[PDB]
Amino acid sequence: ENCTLIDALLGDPQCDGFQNKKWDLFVERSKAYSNCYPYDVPDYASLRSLVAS
Amino acid sequence: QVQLLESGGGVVQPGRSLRLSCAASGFTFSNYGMHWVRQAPGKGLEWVAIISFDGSKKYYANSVKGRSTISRDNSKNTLSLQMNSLGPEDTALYYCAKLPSPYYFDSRFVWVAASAFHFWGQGILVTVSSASTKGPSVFPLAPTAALGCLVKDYFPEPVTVSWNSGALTSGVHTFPAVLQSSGLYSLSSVVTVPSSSLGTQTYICNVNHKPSNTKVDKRVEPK
Amino acid sequence: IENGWEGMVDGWYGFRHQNSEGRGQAADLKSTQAAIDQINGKLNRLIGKTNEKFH
Amino acid sequence: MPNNEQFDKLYIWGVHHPGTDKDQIFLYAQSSGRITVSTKRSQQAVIPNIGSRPRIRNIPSRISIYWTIVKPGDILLINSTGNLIAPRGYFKIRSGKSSIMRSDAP
Amino acid sequence: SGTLEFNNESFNWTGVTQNGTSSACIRRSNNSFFSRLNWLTHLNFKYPALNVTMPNNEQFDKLYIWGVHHPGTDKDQIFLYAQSSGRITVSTKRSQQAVIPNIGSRPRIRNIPSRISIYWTIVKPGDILLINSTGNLIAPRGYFKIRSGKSSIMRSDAP
Ligand SMILES: *[C@@H]1O[C@H](CO)[C@@H](O[C@@H]2O[C@H](CO)[C@@H](O[C@@H]3O[C@H](CO)[C@@H](O)[C@H](O)[C@@H]3O)[C@H](O)[C@H]2NC(C)=O)[C@H](O)[C@H]1NC(C)=O
Ligand SMILES: *[C@@H]1O[C@H](CO)[C@@H](O[C@@H]2O[C@H](CO)[C@@H](O[C@@H]3O[C@H](CO)[C@@H](O)[C@H](O)[C@@H]3O)[C@H](O)[C@H]2NC(C)=O)[C@H](O)[C@H]1NC(C)=O
Ligand SMILES: *[C@@H]1O[C@H](CO)[C@@H](O[C@@H]2O[C@H](CO)[C@@H](O[C@@H]3O[C@H](CO)[C@@H](O)[C@H](O)[C@@H]3O)[C@H](O)[C@H]2NC(C)=O)[C@H](O)[C@H]1NC(C)=O
Ligand SMILES: *[C@@H]1O[C@H](CO)[C@@H](O[C@@H]2O[C@H](CO)[C@@H](O[C@@H]3O[C@H](CO)[C@@H](O)[C@H](O)[C@@H]3O)[C@H](O)[C@H]2NC(C)=O)[C@H](O)[C@H]1NC(C)=O
Ligand SMILES: *[C@@H]1O[C@H](CO)[C@@H](O[C@@H]2O[C@H](CO)[C@@H](O[C@@H]3O[C@H](CO)[C@@H](O)[C@H](O)[C@@H]3O)[C@H](O)[C@H]2NC(C)=O)[C@H](O)[C@H]1NC(C)=O
Ligand SMILES: *[C@@H]1O[C@H](CO)[C@@H](O[C@@H]2O[C@H](CO)[C@@H](O)[C@H](O)[C@H]2NC(C)=O)[C@H](O)[C@H]1NC(C)=O
Repeated sequence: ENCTLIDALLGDPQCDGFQNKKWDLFVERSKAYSNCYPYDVPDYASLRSLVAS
Repeated sequence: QVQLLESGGGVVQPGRSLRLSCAASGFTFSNYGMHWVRQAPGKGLEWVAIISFDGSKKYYANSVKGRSTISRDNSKNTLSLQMNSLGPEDTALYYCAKLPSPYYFDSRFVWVAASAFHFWGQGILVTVSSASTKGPSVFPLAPTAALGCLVKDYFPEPVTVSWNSGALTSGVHTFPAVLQSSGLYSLSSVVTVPSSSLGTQTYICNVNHKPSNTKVDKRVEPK
Repeated sequence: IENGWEGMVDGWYGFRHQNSEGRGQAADLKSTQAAIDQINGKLNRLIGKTNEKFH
Repeated sequence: MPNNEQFDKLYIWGVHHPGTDKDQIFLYAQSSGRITVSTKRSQQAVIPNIGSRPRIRNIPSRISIYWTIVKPGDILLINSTGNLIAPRGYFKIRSGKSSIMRSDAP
Repeated sequence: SGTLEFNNESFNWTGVTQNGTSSACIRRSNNSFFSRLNWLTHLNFKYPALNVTMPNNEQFDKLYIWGVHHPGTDKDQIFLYAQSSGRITVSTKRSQQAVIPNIGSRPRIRNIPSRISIYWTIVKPGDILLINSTGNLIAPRGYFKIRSGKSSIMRSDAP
């Protein structure tokens, strides 16, 4: 809902309902954000794509 | 998908008349022409009759020509078949089915399509004989391991066998029907379970004969 | 032909005749059946044949 | 940390770039860190680059996040001297047919 | 993008020597430097730590072009910045990049044994560019408008 796949991965405190969850399609909402400690990911898209697959 | 209910099965004494009625829903009955086909127990597929989407064209099998009749009602979504002067060569399963056929038996709207609507119903069993419908008799037989239940003495064929309220689906062997010089039927249902399951767990078989109001259960074990 | 026949609704190809005992119209069957089978095969090839692509 | 299972493991870790220098001292009692995550077939060294960042949620510092895939029979090794955001465990990573899609559709 | 539309912006380079020049970048018979870059060198043998913030309050993305000076020798570095080694950190709410000057002799080009490594950084509307350094910084002068155009480039000797 409010969580990009990366925030669910790291475990942003609002993104806890996703712990240990599986999926076939992840629907990333445009309203999502991050309400935790800032960070950036070298090769964001690569990590996102491999975690998705 | 499509859901139909079939009515009119049973036992009709020789020379008498049957009455079958297939009523379906979930599709547009008004468009499709229907077929009646029959299958003699054992093997064989014999076509019976065909009716268009309005009733204009009705055609019959040479084997039943002049002694059978087909009909349909579109307001009730019902297809029906009548046949008189029945003999032992007519006892069979009767399928109501939409078969591929010449186009004019179907509506103008459904001549061209990519799906080619099709369906068969379950069989409607009709048997001809002196109607002495009686209740079955069930005896459990028992001593790698193998145990079963044998049910004899029943004329109407639709017999079902379950095991312990229907849980065992493995190794279940249901045997084909057997006809003798008499008119009764016999049928056994067995299962092979290896020899380390006597005190581990013991089983009970169940025999359901619908057209006699029969539910007979019985435990299986050695003497 | 100069045009088509609109009154024909039990077929696609037909004969029209005018003899001393009246005029009449009747559609040919097997030609229409052979023309419907080919279009149905075309559709069956086209429709419903879609392959999966996941990621 | 070894890997004695029959599947690949995905380890997620990171490095903390703090906004100031006494922040670094306060947190790690030393000047600068140097993180080295290695395996029989791989290695990566990351250096924390101390410096003020535009404040986000009143935080002038950052975290750079990295991932490392450990094959069966491999052995993950972590060497550091500060500024390390350690992992807690591992993710199962499968040869699935799942994917992702960005959409506001209900 | 399809445009070189440039707009200077007044950064607070307080305490350093701006407008460095060189004998290999000759403009109008006098030594000069890249017209869009500002070579920051030491002032009074002291290079104070630079922490300069430039906002973005317009309605378009801005493209900032900057760089880092890798000098050929070490006393070159001292002569220019009065300190051993620099460390450049250009950051924004959504991005960051740290660059380290790697001192060392290079093959002489136009009698220059040193180099400049050039980087770019895109600042979104409402973002805030932040520059932090301690030397070897080739600062930007302003920003480029960057558009969603249909322009392109082609290498050709055709007249
Ligand atoms: C996903 O994010 C949205 C937006 O951040 C969440 O919507 C939020 O819903 C809560 C209800 O639990 C709203 O709370 C408000 O509380 C005040 C009192 O403090 C009250 O006056 C309001 O009527 C309302 O109940 C909150 O306003 C709203 N967020 C925003 C920014 O408006 C949503 O719940 C999140 N979904 C999940 C599953 O976390
Ligand atoms: C380098 O310069 C930047 C910007 O010039 C400095 O960041 C700014 O630091 C001030 C002081 O903490 C921040 O002000 C604070 O604002 C919040 C807003 O809610 C308020 O609660 C505080 O009371 C205080 O006024 C300012 O927000 C912040 N700006 C940004 C964009 O981060 C930075 O600290 C400087 N670095 C060093 C090492 O001095
Ligand atoms: C990688 O991991 C190794 C494993 O500990 C680190 O080696 C250790 O490094 C520390 C300081 O960096 C050494 O402590 C110092 O040792 C000297 C030896 O004379 C002593 O005089 C000092 O007072 C201090 O105790 C430690 O001995 C050393 N251990 C080994 C086995 O070499 C190493 O620093 C790590 N490097 C990185 C980049 O993480
Ligand atoms: C490391 O070695 C390289 C090459 O061995 C050194 O570069 C060379 O330095 C000499 C001395 O300045 C250059 O000679 C000059 O050539 C020009 C040519 O016009 C002339 O005007 C000068 O009077 C002088 O003779 C030479 O060109 C240059 N070669 C290259 C390829 O850069 C380098 O200086 C050494 N590094 C250190 C730290 O010693
Ligand atoms: C990033 O920008 C900040 C902003 O100025 C730099 O922090 C400043 O760093 C200098 C030296 O690097 C500090 O000066 C020294 O401070 C100590 C404090 O005890 C003093 O004893 C020394 O004599 C000297 O004056 C300065 O205080 C410090 N300012 C703040 C607010 O922390 C930082 O170095 C920059 N880093 C990079 C990589 O550019
Ligand atoms: C560094 O050079 C720039 C240009 O090369 C100078 O910019 C000028 O600044 C004055 C204001 O003081 C403006 O009126 C001029 O229009 C600017 N010129 C250009 C070409 O933009 C700047 O003053 C120089 N600074 C120092 C310290 O030498």
